[PDB]
Amino acid sequence: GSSGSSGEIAQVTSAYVASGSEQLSLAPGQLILILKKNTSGWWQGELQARGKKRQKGWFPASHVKLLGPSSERASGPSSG
Repeated sequence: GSSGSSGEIAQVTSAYVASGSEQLSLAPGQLILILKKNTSGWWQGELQARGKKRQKGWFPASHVKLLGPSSERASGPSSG
C-alpha cells in the first residue's frame, strides 16, 4: 500500500480552550496530528494548521474526530 510518513490525523469537531497545563487549544475546521494518546481521552497532537509556533499539547479527543486514516473509499452510497 504505502508506508513512509503518515500519522493519525484528527478533525476538530468542537472548539476547545486549552487551560495551560500542557494543553492544546482546538479549533473547529483545523487539523491535528496525533502523537500520543491517553487512556483517559487526552490526546497529545500537534496542530497541523498555520500557527506562530507549532501547536502541541494535550487535548480532549472528544473535541476532535478520527478521520480513520485506513480505508478505501468509504463505501455506502453504492451505484451499481
